[PDB]
Amino acid sequence: DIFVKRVDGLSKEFIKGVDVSSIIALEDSGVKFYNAAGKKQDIFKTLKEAGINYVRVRVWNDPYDAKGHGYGGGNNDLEKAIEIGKRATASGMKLLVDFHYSDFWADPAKQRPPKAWAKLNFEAKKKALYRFTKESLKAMLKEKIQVGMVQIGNETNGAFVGETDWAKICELLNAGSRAVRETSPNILVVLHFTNPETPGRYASIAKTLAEHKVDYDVFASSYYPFWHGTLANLTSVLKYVANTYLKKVMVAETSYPYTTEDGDGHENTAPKSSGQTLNYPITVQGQANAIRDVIQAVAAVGKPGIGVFYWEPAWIPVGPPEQLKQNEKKWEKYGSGWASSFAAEYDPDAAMWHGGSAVDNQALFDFNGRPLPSLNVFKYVDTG
Amino acid sequence: DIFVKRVDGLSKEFIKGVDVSSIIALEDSGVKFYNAAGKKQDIFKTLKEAGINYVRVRVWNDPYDAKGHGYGGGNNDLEKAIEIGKRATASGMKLLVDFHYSDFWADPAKQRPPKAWAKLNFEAKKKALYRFTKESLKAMLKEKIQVGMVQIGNETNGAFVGETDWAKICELLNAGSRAVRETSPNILVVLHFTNPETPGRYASIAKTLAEHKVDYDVFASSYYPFWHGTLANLTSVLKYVANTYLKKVMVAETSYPYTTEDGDGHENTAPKSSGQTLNYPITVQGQANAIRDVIQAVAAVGKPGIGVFYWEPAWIPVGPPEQLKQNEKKWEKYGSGWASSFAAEYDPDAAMWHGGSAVDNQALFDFNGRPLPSLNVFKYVDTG
Amino acid sequence: DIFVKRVDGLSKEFIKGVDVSSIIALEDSGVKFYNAAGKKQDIFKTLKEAGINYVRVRVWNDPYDAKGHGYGGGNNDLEKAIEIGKRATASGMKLLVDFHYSDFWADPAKQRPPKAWAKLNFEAKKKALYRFTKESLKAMLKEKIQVGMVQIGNETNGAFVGETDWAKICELLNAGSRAVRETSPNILVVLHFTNPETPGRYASIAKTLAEHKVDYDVFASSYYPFWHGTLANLTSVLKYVANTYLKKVMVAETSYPYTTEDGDGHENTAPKSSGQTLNYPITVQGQANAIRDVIQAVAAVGKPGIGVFYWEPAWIPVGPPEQLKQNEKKWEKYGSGWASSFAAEYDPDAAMWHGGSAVDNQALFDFNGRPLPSLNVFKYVDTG
Ligand SMILES: [Ca+2]
Ligand SMILES: [Ca+2]
Ligand SMILES: [Ca+2]
Repeated sequence: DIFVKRVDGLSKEFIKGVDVSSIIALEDSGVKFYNAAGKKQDIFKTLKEAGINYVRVRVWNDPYDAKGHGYGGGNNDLEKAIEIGKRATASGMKLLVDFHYSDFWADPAKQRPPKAWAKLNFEAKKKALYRFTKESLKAMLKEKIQVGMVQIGNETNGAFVGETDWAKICELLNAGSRAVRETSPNILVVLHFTNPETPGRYASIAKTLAEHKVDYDVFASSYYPFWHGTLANLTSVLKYVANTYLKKVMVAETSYPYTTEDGDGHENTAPKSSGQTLNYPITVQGQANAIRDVIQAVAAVGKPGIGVFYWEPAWIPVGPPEQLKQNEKKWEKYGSGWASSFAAEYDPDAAMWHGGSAVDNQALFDFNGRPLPSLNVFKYVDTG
Repeated sequence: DIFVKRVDGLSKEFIKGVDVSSIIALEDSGVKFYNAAGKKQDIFKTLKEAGINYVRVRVWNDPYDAKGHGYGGGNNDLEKAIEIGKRATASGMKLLVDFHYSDFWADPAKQRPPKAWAKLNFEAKKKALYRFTKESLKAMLKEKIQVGMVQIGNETNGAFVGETDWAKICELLNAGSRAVRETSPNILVVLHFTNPETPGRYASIAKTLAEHKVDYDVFASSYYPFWHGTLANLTSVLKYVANTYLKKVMVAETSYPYTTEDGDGHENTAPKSSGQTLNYPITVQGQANAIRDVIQAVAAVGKPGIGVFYWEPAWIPVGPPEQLKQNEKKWEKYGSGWASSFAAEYDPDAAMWHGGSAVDNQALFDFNGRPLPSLNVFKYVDTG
Repeated sequence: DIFVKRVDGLSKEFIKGVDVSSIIALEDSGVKFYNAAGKKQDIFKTLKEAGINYVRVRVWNDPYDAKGHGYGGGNNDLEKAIEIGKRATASGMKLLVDFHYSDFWADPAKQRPPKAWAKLNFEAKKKALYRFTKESLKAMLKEKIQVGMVQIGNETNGAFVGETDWAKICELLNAGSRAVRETSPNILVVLHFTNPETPGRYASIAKTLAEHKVDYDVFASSYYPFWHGTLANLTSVLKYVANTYLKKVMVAETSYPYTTEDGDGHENTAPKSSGQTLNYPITVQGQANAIRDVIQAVAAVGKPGIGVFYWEPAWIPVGPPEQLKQNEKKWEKYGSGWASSFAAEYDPDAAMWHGGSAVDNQALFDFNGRPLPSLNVFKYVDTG
């Protein structure tokens, strides 16, 4: 059904990853994932057979409310990251721990401190970050999970644990790096930023990190093709950082839609008519070719370009769109949606738009759990 | 009811035109047009009387799905254009053939190649574009349609038939230009770009067209007053091109609302609270002054500024807003909407928002076919 | 409940003001205001006790339609301002008269001339602005009202009473200033602009005002923190104007939401996920810390910073949100909301969105009329 062009220069070690952080709560809500034949098959088995060497997991320090009701988004905590890393190691895939350093979503607008860290001074907030990182990674490695990468923040574009000063922000990053660097010399320290379209942003960030002597190994970028610029920019800006500051580069989040349809009753973020550059048809091929070309752009940077991660490759519907009341009840109980009512105290946007998945049409599996043909793009970049 | 300030510098042959491409789908759906007295009258009779010398038609190569179902938007093909061009030529009106070179709406965001050309290579695309242009213009000429202009694309702001490369785009542009130039030395070659407000865009576009040696006679702009900036800009950016690159200039699309109301039950594009600069009142007089002032801005270029086309002056409601279900039938069955469901395969936006006209409140005819007093702006710009 | 950080630089006569222009229509809709103990108490008493020293009122020349149906927004006229100002002076508060010189909302996009002045020529409009200012302030001053401040226009960013030409704008500004100057030497002539984030804007405006010899005393800015940029911009740009042209600076409108929730059934204007910079929590404390921070940004200007006015601190709901049909009647028949259907003739945005309050979550009073802790920010800015 799907054919994609061969990407030139892919290493054998090129990181073909997926962030499946929603898996547990989907599974806690009775989602079932099959294979191409229609037989039940663990998503991580299917993922292996498709060529994926890596899994990315988000960790929130307390993604739950006062009475324990979960904020949503898969209620991603250490326990779920430990399960996912266990499941990922069994299937022969290395892990990336995306520490939000927040009790819920961290983006460029929302980089809130955890509730526990809210009342602390900059000095004490610095040591909790260090301890949280250290202790969390330590329990992970006790459960023999292969971590090749740890991320100090998610889209820390000018904010990080409540701080807007780059000087305070850099000091916080080095605390995470120190924990990582003490846990193992061979866990790469990843830094995550988005909006690569904005002119000069990635050059200025990289300077500011160098001027404030942050120890990082990978400068990572979100490149969602509908919001984050031309493919050429990605390669060029990523090249600058790697070539000028002798760092590695990779893409931490990409995704493209395969259907205009919604599978759960909660509006999905793309396609949309006004705010998004849609250069690839909204079909399963167009999806696959965007994943291909993002892999090419990272590759075209050079030996610096080391990988691409897809983001939520299976936030599939917990139920058909008609069964919304039933779906809502699942979303609230197990946080199988993007957010739940219980996040309204912590994330303003959740109060208004609590619900299900906004990415069920940008997943690489179909609404009923069987894999789409676009999931085979991670093999096809080496072949064609 | 309405008066307007005279425009100085209007040539006897100044192009006072309207793009009435919805007429056939509206007529097939039961919409009927009248005169000011109130008796039934063909829109081209009324239009001729109002002083219009030109009609503009859009041509999509196959504006239909596989089973023959129209994409909507008037289901505009060669056949509907030939009808319109004959009807126009009967009423003393020259025709402008706007080739989208797509199977649906072509805009800066969407320049999807025709389904047949989608699987072609660059060299074949270039050959088909020539042939389609030559054959299509030939059929019209055989029917003795008087064609004065042909557009090679619609708002080709850095896209054209699936191409984002200005070298490749100009090559494709020249293909059409050749067919026009072979058919007659007396059919002007219009090139259509939009967003005049953006600083430097029309100057850089014109430069690329000279560097890559494109043959065009007219540099056309879209100027909807709510989206595209000052009247002074339009005149200056169109003048620069005219005197620097020795080309003529015109406005190919302009519209303004006369009511805030919706007449068909599909949300209208303007007026809007957030995104639009509405400097004229949303009244029939406000409409008329907007048009007059866009006619003056073009005439303020001088002898290069050759005309103003109003876009969809008569996309009037196929049924009252309370007859929506009956309207949905006509919208789908006859293409009397902006897009039907059958475009969801080609246009992502159609699946989300299929339905009727969003420019019914910007028409120079009222909801029930009777010409508005603003239709005489084309008359009054000379008398005063 | 709430604490705030003290502000250094704070005169004894620093202006701690509120725009309570919605009060009569809300009171005319049975909205009732209480104290902190649940005991009915005039809003102006509670306002006085909270540290507030100033009230701002908005004057529309005819906030009503043809048949006397009020446009909305508090149906604010000279009579309502004389009531509000009277009640202001009784509770020890000086007044600011914001003249929109429009029959409804005056903003950067909408600066419509009053209906009576709409058919007038430029010169007649200058006398009419002058008489209106003179006679309106004369009636006020005959009722004991202490006017310390008169504002000529509301956010006159390139448009004022119908004119988009800075030359004609300035002449009109000098018309009102004269009548204030002719009313009393001590009343302060305020000029009001918004979007300070845009680079160059306030410095540009300030030259034009000086180059065209406008008599003003205060350069006033709108600073809503979710749309208008950094606090350092506010201080910088206000500093520059005040130090470069020897004027005074102040913030005339600022506000921040205390709840995600709506109280009256009409969508509120912030918080919003899609397009705003919310850097304070959507809680009463975050509200309080925002107001403090805009006081410190004005304070940081120097002695030029003369105060900050909170906007509509009490546009609380007429009735709980489920009571929508019953609410509409009050909004429509008392102008208890931002606009009513009768305004659709004058302001297009009213046709689409006529209704109730979009600031009810940004009020310093709760949904049931009791003060919120943040209303005491004006006390705590000197204490801590
Ligand atoms: Ca969904
Ligand atoms: Ca409509
Ligand atoms: Ca409301």
